[PDB]
Amino acid sequence: FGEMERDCMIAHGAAGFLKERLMEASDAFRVHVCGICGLMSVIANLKKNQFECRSCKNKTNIYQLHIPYAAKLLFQELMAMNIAPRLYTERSG
Amino acid sequence: VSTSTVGARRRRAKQQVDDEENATLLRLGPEFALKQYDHDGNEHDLIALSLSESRLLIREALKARSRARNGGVIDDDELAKVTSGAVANGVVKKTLDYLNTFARFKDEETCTAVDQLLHLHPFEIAQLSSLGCEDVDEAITLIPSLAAKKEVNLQRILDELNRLEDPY
Amino acid sequence: SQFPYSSAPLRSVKEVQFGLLSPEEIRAISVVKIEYPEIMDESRQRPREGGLNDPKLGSIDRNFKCQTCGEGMAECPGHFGHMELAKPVFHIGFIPKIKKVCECICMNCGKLLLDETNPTMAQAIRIRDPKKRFNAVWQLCKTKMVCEADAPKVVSRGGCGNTQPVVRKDGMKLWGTWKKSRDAQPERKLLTPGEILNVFKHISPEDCFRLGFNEDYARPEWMIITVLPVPPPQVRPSIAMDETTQGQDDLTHKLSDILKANINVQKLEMDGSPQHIINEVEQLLQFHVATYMDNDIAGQPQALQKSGRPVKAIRARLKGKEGRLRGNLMGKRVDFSARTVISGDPNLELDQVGVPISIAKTLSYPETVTQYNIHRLTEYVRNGPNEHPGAKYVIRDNGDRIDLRYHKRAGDIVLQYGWKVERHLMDDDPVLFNRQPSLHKMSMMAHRVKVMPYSTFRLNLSVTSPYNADFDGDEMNLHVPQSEETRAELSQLCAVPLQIVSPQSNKPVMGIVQDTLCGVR
Amino acid sequence: LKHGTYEKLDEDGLIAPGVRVSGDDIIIGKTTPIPPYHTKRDASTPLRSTENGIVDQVLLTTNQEGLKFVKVRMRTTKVPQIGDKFAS
Amino acid sequence: GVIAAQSIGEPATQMTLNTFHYAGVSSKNVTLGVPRLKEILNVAKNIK
Amino acid sequence: ELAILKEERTTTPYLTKYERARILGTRALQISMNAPVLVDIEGETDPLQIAMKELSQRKIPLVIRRYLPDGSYEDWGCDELIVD
Amino acid sequence: VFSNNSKFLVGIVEYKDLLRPVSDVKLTRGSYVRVKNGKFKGDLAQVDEVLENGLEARLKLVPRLDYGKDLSYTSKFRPAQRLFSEAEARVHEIRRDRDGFVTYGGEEYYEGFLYKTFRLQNLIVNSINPTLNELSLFEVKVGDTVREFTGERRQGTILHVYRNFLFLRSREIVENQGVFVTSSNRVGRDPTLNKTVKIRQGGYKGKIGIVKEANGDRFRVELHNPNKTIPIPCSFLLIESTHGWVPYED
Amino acid sequence: EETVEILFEAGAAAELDDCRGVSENVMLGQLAPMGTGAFDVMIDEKLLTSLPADYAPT
Amino acid sequence: MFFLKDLSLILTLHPSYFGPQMNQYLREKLLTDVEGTCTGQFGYIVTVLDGMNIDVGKGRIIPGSGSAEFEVKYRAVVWKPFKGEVVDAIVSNVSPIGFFADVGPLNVFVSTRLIPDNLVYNPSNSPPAYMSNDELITKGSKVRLKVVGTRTDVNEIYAIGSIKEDFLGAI
RNA sequence: UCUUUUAUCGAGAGGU
Ligand SMILES: [Mg+2]
Ligand SMILES: [Zn+2]
Ligand SMILES: [Zn+2]
Ligand SMILES: [Zn+2]
Repeated sequence: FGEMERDCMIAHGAAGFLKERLMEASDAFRVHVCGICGLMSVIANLKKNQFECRSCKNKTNIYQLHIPYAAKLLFQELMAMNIAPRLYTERSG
Repeated sequence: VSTSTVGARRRRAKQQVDDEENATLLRLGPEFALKQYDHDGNEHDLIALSLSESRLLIREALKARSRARNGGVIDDDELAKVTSGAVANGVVKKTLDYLNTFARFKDEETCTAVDQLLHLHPFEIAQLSSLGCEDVDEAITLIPSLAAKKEVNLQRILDELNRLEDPY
Repeated sequence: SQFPYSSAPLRSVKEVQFGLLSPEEIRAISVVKIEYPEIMDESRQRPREGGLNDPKLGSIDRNFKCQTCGEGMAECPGHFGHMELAKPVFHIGFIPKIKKVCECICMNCGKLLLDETNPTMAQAIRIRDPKKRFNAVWQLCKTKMVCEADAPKVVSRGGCGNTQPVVRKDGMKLWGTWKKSRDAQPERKLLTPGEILNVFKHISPEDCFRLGFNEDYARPEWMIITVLPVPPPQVRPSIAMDETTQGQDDLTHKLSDILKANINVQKLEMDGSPQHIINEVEQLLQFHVATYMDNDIAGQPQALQKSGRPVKAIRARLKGKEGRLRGNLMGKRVDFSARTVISGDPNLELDQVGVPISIAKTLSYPETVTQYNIHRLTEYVRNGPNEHPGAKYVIRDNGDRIDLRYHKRAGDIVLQYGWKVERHLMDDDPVLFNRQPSLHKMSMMAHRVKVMPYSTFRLNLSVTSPYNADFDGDEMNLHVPQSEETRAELSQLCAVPLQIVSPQSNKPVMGIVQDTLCGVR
Repeated sequence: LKHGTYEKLDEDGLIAPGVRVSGDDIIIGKTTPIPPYHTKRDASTPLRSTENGIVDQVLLTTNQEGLKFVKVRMRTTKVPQIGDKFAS
Repeated sequence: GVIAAQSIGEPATQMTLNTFHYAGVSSKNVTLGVPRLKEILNVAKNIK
Repeated sequence: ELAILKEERTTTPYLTKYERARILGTRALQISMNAPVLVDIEGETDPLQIAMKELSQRKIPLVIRRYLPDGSYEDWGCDELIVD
Repeated sequence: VFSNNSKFLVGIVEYKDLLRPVSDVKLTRGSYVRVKNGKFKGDLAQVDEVLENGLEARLKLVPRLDYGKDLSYTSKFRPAQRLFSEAEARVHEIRRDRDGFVTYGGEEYYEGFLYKTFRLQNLIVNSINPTLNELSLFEVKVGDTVREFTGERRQGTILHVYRNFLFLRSREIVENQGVFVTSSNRVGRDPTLNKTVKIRQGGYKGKIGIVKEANGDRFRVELHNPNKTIPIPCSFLLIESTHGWVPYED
Repeated sequence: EETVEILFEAGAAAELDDCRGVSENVMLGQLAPMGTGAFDVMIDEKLLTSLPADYAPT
Repeated sequence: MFFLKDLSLILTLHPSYFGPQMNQYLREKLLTDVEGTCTGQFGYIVTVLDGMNIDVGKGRIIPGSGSAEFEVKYRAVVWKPFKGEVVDAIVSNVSPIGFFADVGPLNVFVSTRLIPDNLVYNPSNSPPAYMSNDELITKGSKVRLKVVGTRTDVNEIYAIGSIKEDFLGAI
């Protein structure tokens, strides 16, 4: 699904079809992130229902996200080169 | 899960160390501070509740809830039944008996009297309305926050809170 | 709905924040230490508590639940490690910036040379965006030849009154030259990373602002490497070769070599030290840390593999047409696709297509069981996955999947409200239809399906003008929708009749071609 | 083990000519011994997943070193239809 | 924007890549077709 | 806070094609998972056909919230946008 | 020699250090070493004794044996480690030499351990790291690990369980203390598949096939004649058996 | 074009990126604000006061 | 400490329950959830002020799911402990390791080491109590204590106090 | 009642 077909489905305007073609019908993934530090380094456990972000001692302010796996791999390598991307869920001007 | 009104307080370059709770030094954490905000963002003060206004206002809201659920048609435990679930049944039950057997006042009229008396920090404002004291040393030993204020007039506050205090 | 249930409120990304990493941060987020170069335990399977496979890391086996988090191999995102160092080293991607900063400031007491008493400086303090700010600053502080121990009655800014050397670059090393005082002899020593660390660890915060950085995200002494992260083996997979042989992805061998060089750098400066044996091995460690993030370092030969091929440094997984940002995010690979050869047919209507029987019985469509269609889905579930018209998988609500192939006795199925049915592709579904390479926005159009035998697609010939297509052996592609929203968007936006007039030139595109034209004349 | 039927092999592991083979029919069963019951691992060689042919000729001889060495030759017939290409 | 970039990017892929014409005259030089468009979208500070 | 009242609304009163598309899609997605349908259901069973049949007679209960460029917005009812 | 004009000058003050002749020289009886060669490569061993000359050391090793099971070794194909069992050797395949000492296949085993000589250069004496495995080798709530919530004894093991308190035991302080219970924080599928078939009804009558899949009532026969597998009812098939083509009574 | 050096220039400069273009919101898998996506669909209530009272949310 | 906290809860409503009585079911689930729970950020939320007039507003139909998002804005009479807070209590249980004292919504444990040496646990007395001269602490006695410890189990909090000081004892 | 495996790097020959 080349970049040019992406440009065409932008030319038509079907944003939902694109959000589909680049998610469900390929590689969806889920990541639990913190809200103070802003990194994908949350230690989570589900059938016990408990979370922990040891970099800030935070067991309350955590949010889950739906991203492709390739973005997870990308950001893990960028962190592996000491360049940190931080993701926040609310604007602040 | 259930939030409130306060956000922001964002992390900076430092970590503040005056963050622990101490009710003897007026440290109530970042939740019951001095200046709060309502459901719209307007600047509000803190509303601390002492015993008398506590019981009276609980009776008010829960009686308007009883008559309200009755379409428009009095006791502690029966009024705690208007709620839902069992947590408010037990907890609100022992809360109504608790705040019931210590009522320094049982009327909204003398509640208006002391409401004229009190109005000063809202916590210690509701604490002057809270603990019934004898002399001044009790008022400063129970509340060590009235030290560095230099504004007494507390003896007649005790003579009015005690002179008006209805008998139990 | 693929995912197990959690309890964290669902949101979305709004603002992305970039910034350098600090060492103590890496010491905090990491959950294990790296020490031992050998990969295996001691030939007894598993790993070596301390090696580059410690099961605290990434667990990619059928049964080993990730000991750190506890999940399987489908929920663990991996966990970072951290390797120590016995010496700080440069970062190959920042050298010219460290050069400029080692020019702008003092070389002792650590203070910004020019001050706001200079009108050019006094107006250079003000700019908003940092890059043009530091352009305006470095435009000036490249010529201040003394850390004035005074201000321009004597006022002392706090400077040390020392002269200033000149810094230059060769390969991966910075040279410092002191032209002493008309001209007395220069001395060109080597600014080792430890010195520059000690110097940058003194800059006041307001100069960390004036230099264009930020006190809580870009701190200059963070640019010089001290501790090192170790990515989880979800990033470094190990292939299985002839089933009984397995090599290691490059980053494993490279991290192992860096650790070898670390254990080498320890010993020499702990006892017998012939001086010219210390700086050489340390320079080798700098070389490893350099070729861990860049292979085409202009200036020095590429670090080869064991078999003599250049190593895939991290810098190359990303850039390029076949890396990450061109190859797995802008244009990834999709499902529910179809590729086959075209063929002409003059007995269709303008927006139809002819799907073979096999492509129809392979592709599918999820449908919701309601009250208006339960009968048709009873017939479809009865007709099985090997006869048209029939259905395939049946999906219940929690996440299970009944497969009507292996499920011998399927006559006992009763359909509850809310389930889904992956039926076949049938008549009148709107499918997207595409040819490479697409140029103007008319090369992707949604047609209506029509099932036909044989092995080729079908087109009405009047749609051979936007596709630039002809039946002399070409191929095209069919994409299938899934949910209802996207079907609505296809039928209401990407149809054929709504594309007859082109916005390129205010004139149509589809007309009469070939025999129909000659014989209508 | 792999999935396709193993019932078309004779006893030494080589399918005989004259047998019809279709989708993923195993034609050469070969085993690799496990490095030290249930002590061997399969290393077969299946027919391609998109072919339907009659086995034609099987060859069995030795290699260079001194071990066995097998080849198989399948064949099939093809007929023109809607889609095949032609040229003058 | 995309519709404009395409509606200009499409008549380009079918235009002379050397054009010639006035080719039999050395006193008259002119750049047309591709090379000219490339010398336009680049703002080349030296034309032909 | 940033909303515009029901007298100062200055955006065009015509249902554009993108809006129509998302209305039909979402309403169909609701009609599918057993939701009350607000017309006389007769000889069509496809949810998209039912949604268009509703949009023809104007019974769809939804609210368009057009975000203006700088941060404000406007709220239009789907039963006063003049369907072309 | 590298042709580049790379020679460098040494300072006079650096000369003697260039000629320093030399204290690892370690290895003591009773200590552990790691073997560097053979099937025991990587294994921990105790130094039992050294040769008079001073070259090879006798090591006490957990054996890796098969008791001659497949006789008529390499490191890659070595056996698991397990103490020598002389009765197993007696049963399966042995010379008694002393109390608890047997020579088995020309190696000596004393109280279950191999004693074998190795060159000192074939053992590692420095920086050995014992493994997890080597460390292993060389009233309901009562017993569970609880971690104080508002006390001062971290964790501890619940020794007693009352109604208002719980006698917990510390790990570092090793002292039994009572704490509130709530205060403590608990921390084939058918017989005709693949069998040859003849079809007796339908458009495929007289054609050979094989039952590829017979889930139920509707079978899938792989026709021999064209490369296609068809759906056919099981009533339409004859199966081959001991005597001729039998119907579905086989 | 020129990726890693731009990511360094932004990494050591604390450039806050803010999510408004199409490329960003697509390469994270979200609804890109374009055509279909420039508004929202709030569930109604005034016209819910038109349903028969029986369909109610119990 | 008791307060009047302004809380807003996000109720994500399902499309099927879009009946003619939305706001009613909204208040139903709201007051099924919030009323009584413990939050380490705001303790035990007791009772909401004014429950039948809460402006729930309108809901953003979450793009891609079909559900609704409601931002309920209410006001309650919450409680929250703090370290060093002097509060009253009514005990509920006595034990050789300390006594339990209900401070309204919760129960506070007081260990023996935080009890003056004069108060001696008397199992023989019926009912059992902590006894001394001119002093008596039995089940149901008014106790004046000081909150010196708070633990957050996310679900519920657990406080500890003492009465080995001045003006803390039996009143 | 499911499920069910296709290395890797590189080179070349091709089709629109
Ligand atoms: Mg062609
Ligand atoms: Zn954090
Ligand atoms: Zn993990
Ligand atoms: Zn200086």
